[PDB]
Amino acid sequence: MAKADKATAVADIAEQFKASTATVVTEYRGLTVANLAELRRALGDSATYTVAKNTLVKRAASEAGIEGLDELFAGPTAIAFVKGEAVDAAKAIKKFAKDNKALVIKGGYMDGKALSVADVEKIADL
Amino acid sequence: MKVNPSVKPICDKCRVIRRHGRVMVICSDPRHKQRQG
Amino acid sequence: MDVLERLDLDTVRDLSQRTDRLGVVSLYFNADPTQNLQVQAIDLRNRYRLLQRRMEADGSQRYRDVAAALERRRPLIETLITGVASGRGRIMFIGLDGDWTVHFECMMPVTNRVVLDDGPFIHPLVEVLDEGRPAGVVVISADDARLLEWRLGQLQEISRIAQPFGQAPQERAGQMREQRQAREREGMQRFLTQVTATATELAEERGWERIVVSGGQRWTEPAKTRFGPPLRGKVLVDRGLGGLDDAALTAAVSARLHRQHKYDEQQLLDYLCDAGGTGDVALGLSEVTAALNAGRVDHLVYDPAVRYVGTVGADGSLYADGEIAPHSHAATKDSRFTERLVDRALATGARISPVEGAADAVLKDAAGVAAVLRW
Amino acid sequence: LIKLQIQAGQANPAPPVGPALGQHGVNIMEFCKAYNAATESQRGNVIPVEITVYEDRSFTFALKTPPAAKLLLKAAGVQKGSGEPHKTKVAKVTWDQVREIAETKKADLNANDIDAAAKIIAGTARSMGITVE
Amino acid sequence: KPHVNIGTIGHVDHGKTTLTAAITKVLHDKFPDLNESRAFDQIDNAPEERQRGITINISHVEYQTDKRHYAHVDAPGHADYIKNMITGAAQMDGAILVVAATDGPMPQTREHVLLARQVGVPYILVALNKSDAVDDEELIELVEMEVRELLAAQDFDEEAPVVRVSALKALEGDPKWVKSVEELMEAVDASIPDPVRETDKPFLMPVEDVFTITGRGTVVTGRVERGVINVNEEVEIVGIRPETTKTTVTGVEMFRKLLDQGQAGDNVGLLLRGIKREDVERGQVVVKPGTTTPHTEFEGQVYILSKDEGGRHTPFFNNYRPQFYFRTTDVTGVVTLPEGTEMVMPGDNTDISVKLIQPVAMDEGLRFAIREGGRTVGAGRVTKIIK
RNA sequence: UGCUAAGUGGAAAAGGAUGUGCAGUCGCGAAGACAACCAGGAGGUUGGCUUAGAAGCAGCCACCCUUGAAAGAGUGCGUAA
Ligand SMILES: Nc1nc2c(ncn2[C@@H]2O[C@H](COP(=O)(O)OP(=O)(O)O)[C@@H](O)[C@H]2O)c(=O)[nH]1
Repeated sequence: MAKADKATAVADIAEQFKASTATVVTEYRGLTVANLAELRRALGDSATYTVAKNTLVKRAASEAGIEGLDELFAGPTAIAFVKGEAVDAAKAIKKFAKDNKALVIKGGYMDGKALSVADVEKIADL
Repeated sequence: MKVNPSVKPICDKCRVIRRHGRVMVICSDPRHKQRQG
Repeated sequence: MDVLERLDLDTVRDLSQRTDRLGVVSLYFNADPTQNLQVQAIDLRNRYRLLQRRMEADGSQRYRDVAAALERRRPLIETLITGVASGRGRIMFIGLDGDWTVHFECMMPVTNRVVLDDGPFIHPLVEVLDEGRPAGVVVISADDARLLEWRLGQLQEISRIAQPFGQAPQERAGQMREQRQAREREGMQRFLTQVTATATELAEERGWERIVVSGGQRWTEPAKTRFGPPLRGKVLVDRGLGGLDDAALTAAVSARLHRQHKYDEQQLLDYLCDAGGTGDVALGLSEVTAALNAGRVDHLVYDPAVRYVGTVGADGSLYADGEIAPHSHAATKDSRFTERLVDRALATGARISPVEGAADAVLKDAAGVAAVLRW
Repeated sequence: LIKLQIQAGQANPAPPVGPALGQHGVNIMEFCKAYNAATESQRGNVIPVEITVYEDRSFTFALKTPPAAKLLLKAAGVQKGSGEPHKTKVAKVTWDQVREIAETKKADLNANDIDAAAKIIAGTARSMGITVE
Repeated sequence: KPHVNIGTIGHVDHGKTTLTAAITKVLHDKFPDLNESRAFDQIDNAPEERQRGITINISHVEYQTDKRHYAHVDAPGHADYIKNMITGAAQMDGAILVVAATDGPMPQTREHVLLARQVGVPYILVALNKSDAVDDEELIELVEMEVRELLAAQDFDEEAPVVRVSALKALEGDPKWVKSVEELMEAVDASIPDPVRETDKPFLMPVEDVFTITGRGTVVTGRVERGVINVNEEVEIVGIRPETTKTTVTGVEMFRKLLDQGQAGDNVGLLLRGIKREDVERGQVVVKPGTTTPHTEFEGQVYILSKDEGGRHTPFFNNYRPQFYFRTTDVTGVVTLPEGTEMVMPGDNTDISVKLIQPVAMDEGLRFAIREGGRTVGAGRVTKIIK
């Protein structure tokens, strides 16, 4: 991944926010690749799960009105873009996070405003 | 200990150092230990 | 049709693959002049006629036609008695459908044998190959050197070298006995170096196992000490091979190599005795056959004198008498089990060492059969 | 944990399967009965199994799907694949046959789609020098 | 003080080591002059033995009560108990079953009971552990009933002196349970009947050599095992030959010196009358008449060595034909496995039925080895003389 | 004004080497480069052939695809496999 590839990757993350209704940010340190396949298959009908460099997201995060979510890109970071509704993906991740305990939620972004972890939990119960 | 005019890193863990005016190779594998002479 | 030469285990293995629709008859003839030739010939004919009777006694269609084939190939018996060469041991494999009669003659003695199976009987031939491994002979003199090869009791000349560092000073420049002796010793030293180099090259080329060096009462130990570390441990020393004609030379070399072979076999038996009890050697027929079935035998030792018997399974497996695997069944009984053991060991790539007398003293409890497990 | 491939219903013989199963202390004739019962209708298809051995000599197993390499070999009828692929090609296989093999392996592949699944099987055929048409 | 062997059996993680520690501490506190305590680590760190190649881990501890010296055996793992009880260089006379009250018996306890019935240890008694951690009377009642039935079904002492003890609290120093540990001591002294002495048992000698000298005649020699001999005492030569011979001693040599009687352990020199070397050979036994009989078939429980210990590397099946080694000689014998079994992997213990080809003397509990190719591949005991 | 640390100066070759000084090209990097620490490092599959066995790792031929942040038909050690 040279300079040219960094310019290609930063373009993809730019459009991810624009085409997504909302996003949920998490961390994944300790999840085996087989354990990740459980989450993506669970979320496949509803959301998409990706990871990206913490700094490189911020440059791509400047192309969208998400300027209030800079502090959450520290440490390992995995962000999920929800394309359909909100509760369906939130329930799946909340159920997944309870069991493995190696998946941790850092925040979210719905209705054009930054959201906390305790608020995202209630969205599943809505 | 191998004492030869030519010393070299047999494996990928050997390191070539310089002690007391001698060229030496030190590894975790005792067979690879060798000094120049 | 095929009077084969240069016999080795590869040729024997390939020859065992040959098969016939009715059967193949193997003949081993003892043509040793010391024992009366007429007695051995009559015994061979007797065994042939007994085979004819045993095949006739069945009376079935297949048995009847194969018996007719038996009496069709009668004259070939005489073709064995008047062999092509003057070998002391003759072997012929005859197919009952085709005309193929594989013929072989050597100087290693054999015993009379007439067998009929679905393929050639290579077991006594493996024993013959065991007792006749190649060796080199180097006879060095102050005038010349002579290099020969010994194989299967036959001594082939290879080369003859003359002293290249030898000349007559002719008293031209203040010659004395001391100076002439010094010159001669240096020349002879260089000659030993050259001859040892040539013999080492021949050994690495032709795969010699041992060397018999004969230099005399003065130049026999330097020649032995010239040979390098890969070879100096396999050099025999005899001080009187010069001045012997070919008969005496062959007799002496064969006796020396036989003594060394017996010594090596005894050391092998001692190794097998010592290693047992650590679990690294499979002793006894049952355990040896199980190891061969699993393909674990790295070295098979058996006594050719013992008459092994056993059972063959429905998938080609081998079992000791009585003990049959639970899943397996339809266990045929094989009475000439030794050939089956040797065939399986060859098929798995192991080494065959038929020790002549293993079941008398050391491996008596194991009945003379043992194997060295690969793991 | 023992992973090995066994014939469809010929697990009874020991020397291929016995010693590998005996290192962990599992008694053979109990397994060869349970395995043979479970996999009997699938005669002619070699089928692997994952054997799990517990601390007290008790074992449980989970079955699998016949290898992709073996399914292509019989879909073309050739006994053994090429020893020099990309040079000498033993047989050819239509793209329809590939999507059939990818279908029976669907429970054990990565691809979510049948399109990407067929490419996985197509790559295996390249390994034994079998043309995909 | 007749020294007597005992040992601990019971499922792992039931305080066997802890109960041994408690016994050692209490016997030392009662008699600090006589008994010395053994540290817990020495109990839980069993040194390794390789006698006859078989690998074992055992802890040996000894102590003298007021009645008789006692020997105590404890091992870490179940495999050690199985191997030691089967091969059995020294066989215990009574064992204590450390069944903790927390969960009662588990399969390991059942198999210890089975092996104890098999090798032939006569007496068993129970000692429920962790009585402190269990408060309910119903739990200990049900455990006692279960163990009582387990013992009685296996044809053991139906009235074993069951005792309730907490080993951990007693070892810690609690006086509430040192009383329980010493009542184990006194129950063991009352229980565990004293063994019969070797010299008390009838005469028995395995023949070893048939040395023949001038002026005396054939001199059958062999270390006397059980009993004592006397001149002019009629004896029987019974063994491998088909027919038993009846004879009488005419003197007993020892160290070139004649005697009148020979007791056990003496390298005797029996000198029979009307006996030539052709009538006795190594393997036969000289017995007090009628006491022992020859046999050709039997049933035993054996333990097959593993490859590491130097045994076989492959299992055996029906009609396996090894050498069976009793006393001083070995005879071939065909083996038949029980129903529901057709192969015996190395390192496994199993019951087998043996049919020999030459008669030989035996009785229940006799120790025999299995030899193949000239090396030991198993060991075991005799359990039933079929015929 | 600089260089040498070898008493080189005040003997010697093929060749071996993180000694040191000067000059000149190029890669990577505040989009985080190099070193180190935490976590992934997968599935088809034990790729095909050969071999008693050959499962990334005697040997020969190819070296694809998928989920993906990435993960080589595999860089070493190891096992008979
Ligand atoms: N609650 C309770 N626990 C005990 C008692 N005695 C021993 N234990 C515990 O149970 C464990 C039993 O281990 P143990 O069976 O002695 O080991 P082994 O004899 O070497 O197999 C020990 O770690 C003790 O801590 C007891 O009387 N009560």
